Amino acid sequence: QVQLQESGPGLVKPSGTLSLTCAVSGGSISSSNWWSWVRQPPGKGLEWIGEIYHGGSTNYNPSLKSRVTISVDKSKNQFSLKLSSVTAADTAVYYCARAPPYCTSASCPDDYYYYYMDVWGKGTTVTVSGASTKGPSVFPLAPSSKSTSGGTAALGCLVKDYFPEPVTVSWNSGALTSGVHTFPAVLQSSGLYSLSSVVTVPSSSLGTQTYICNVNHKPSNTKVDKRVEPK
Amino acid sequence: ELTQDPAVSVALGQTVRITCQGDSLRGYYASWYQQKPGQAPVLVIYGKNNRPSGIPDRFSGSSSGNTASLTITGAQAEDEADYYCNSRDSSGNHPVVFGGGTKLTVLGQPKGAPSVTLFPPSSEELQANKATLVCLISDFYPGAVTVAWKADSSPVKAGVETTTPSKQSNNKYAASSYLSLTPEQWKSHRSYSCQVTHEGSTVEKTVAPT
Repeated sequence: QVQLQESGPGLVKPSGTLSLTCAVSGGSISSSNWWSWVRQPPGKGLEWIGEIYHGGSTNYNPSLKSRVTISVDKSKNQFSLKLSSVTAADTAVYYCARAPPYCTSASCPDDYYYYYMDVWGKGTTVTVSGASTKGPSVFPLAPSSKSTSGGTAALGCLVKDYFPEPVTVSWNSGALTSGVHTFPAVLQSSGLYSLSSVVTVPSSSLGTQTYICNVNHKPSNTKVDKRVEPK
Repeated sequence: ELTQDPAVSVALGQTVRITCQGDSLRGYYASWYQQKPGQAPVLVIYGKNNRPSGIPDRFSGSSSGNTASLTITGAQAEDEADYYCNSRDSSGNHPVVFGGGTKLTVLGQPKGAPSVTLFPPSSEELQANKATLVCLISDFYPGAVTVAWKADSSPVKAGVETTTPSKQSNNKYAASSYLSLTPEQWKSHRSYSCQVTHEGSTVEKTVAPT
């Protein structure tokens, strides 16, 4: 029941060093497992970065070998990735993952230790840019009669003018997920992003239940909990 | 290296085979990964033909020589996704190699009209001396839409920003369009409208300062 969570800086300057951490829960790093990294550039396919064993042994993608270092920390129960001399090509979503012990070479006595990655993290978005980071301004999208349709009503949160991607939004600290729809952001003319998140709710619950959108913009270390109330 | 078709279609309830071809598959037990938009990859087949516990039995795998295959029997709507094959190369220290990916379109899904909600600028934003109209568009299929804006009954194109559609979890599509105004423009007008055109029909919502 291993679960993995990535943690990284969001923005990294050109020629700088990317640094990422993966926290391991529901399992121990001090076990036969290949703790691994994979990335996914926007709109493209998956690319293996490397893997590490808890004793220290690593294997890297030969096209990243000269820039990548993967490390493990048994006390904190986490492993990590460093990618130096980053450029725009290194802009991608970075996933940590777990691979069981494997033996794929033809010199292996056993052939049933297949190689695969069964557990994946949620991924973390890294952007390589000389522009500066900017946190969002959050505004409530209040419910009213012109957002109510029959027994259903809409309310939401507007998240304006942030950089870089991404922003994630939850409602009532995770205690509300039915009816939640966070829309993909728009890239405005200024180079900044904006998105909205909306929840459809029974219109008899307007004014009888509290609605709070939890906006997180990790690249600027900004969280905003916004109270949404009827007009 | 490791080649697969980038695009493959299948009709609902029918069977589809997704192939992966390359010299690294010789003597190797491939694995296969499913990815939906906005989500991490999920292992669907490992060791040539084994399924993890949570994967439906309609997924299966095979391989011979340099070619491996993922088969979905009686494909369902929730199988619409990108699929990647995986191997480790037989040279060097055996680095991991991903196929380029196959996008699986599942045909015969129900069309849908767009659901349009239009929000006026919030009191808080106006008091911050800005004004944004927010037109939220969801649950349309296919995912092609155009959006026009009206000030009273006149067209307005200044200050419009509109996303490209994105795939929802129910395989329908979503989009949004923002109209930027000044607070004095918003409070003095009669109304503002968002017009959403989809498959020959138009949905228009209207809000007014009050």
